[PDB]
Amino acid sequence: TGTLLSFGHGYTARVLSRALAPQGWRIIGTSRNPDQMEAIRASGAEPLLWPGEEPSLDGVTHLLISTAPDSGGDPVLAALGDQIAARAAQFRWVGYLSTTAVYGDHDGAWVDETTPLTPTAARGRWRVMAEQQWQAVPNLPLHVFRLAGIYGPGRGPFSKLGKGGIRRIIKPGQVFSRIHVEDIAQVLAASMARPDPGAVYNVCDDEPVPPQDVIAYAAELQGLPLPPAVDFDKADLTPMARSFYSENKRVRNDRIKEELGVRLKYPNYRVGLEALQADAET
Repeated sequence: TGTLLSFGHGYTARVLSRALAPQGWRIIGTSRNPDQMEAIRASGAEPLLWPGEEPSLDGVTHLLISTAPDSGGDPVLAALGDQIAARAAQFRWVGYLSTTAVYGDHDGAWVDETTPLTPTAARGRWRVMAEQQWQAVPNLPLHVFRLAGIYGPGRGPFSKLGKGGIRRIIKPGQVFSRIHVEDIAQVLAASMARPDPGAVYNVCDDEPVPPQDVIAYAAELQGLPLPPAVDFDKADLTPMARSFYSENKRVRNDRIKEELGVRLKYPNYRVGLEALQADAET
């Protein structure tokens, strides 16, 4: 096993830690929110408050980064880049969690890890910045994971039902990529097991899906009426909300399967949603 330091130990990293801790791993998780120390501890990690005191890198074998970038790029590298670079050779594995927003708009065409990066908004550009900063660190066993839209226990659509104020936004041709948090955990674990310094992996399921179909299926499962639909160009969305419907692509997930040996527990939103509703595994 080893010792993993997890910056911004949140929703995703906690599922990984709950799986690793029983296997003998030592996990250290940071948060900038003092009210999250409890949740981090419960996930099997030693809680650290950061910003604050500098987290120690002594005895750390694995690094995981869940921290979102800002206009300057990656906050972890901004505060600790010098130290991490100097200790590059002591790590066996470093994972940076990125997103699929790096690809930008492809009018629904398929993209893979070799596709050029052309983000169309600030968040996507900041992600590209962050990736590039990490990839520049000499001799770091870096792995980049471009995560699709995350869902899972506590982050599902069934809480969203029954209280009105829900609408299905219809943008013609629009699909979104999704990934179940358990499958992210699988990928991270698999990559830890088969390190490949410099590798980039798309982490998404098998079925790009119109967002309105997910909402519809959740309602169907719950025996509730199909929420009303509104045309995208009539929905009066805030700039942020609108920005999510300004890029359309389909993302290949072959690399995690063929290189890492991962087999998705939830290949699509329908099997994921059925399991979530039951609070079950299947």
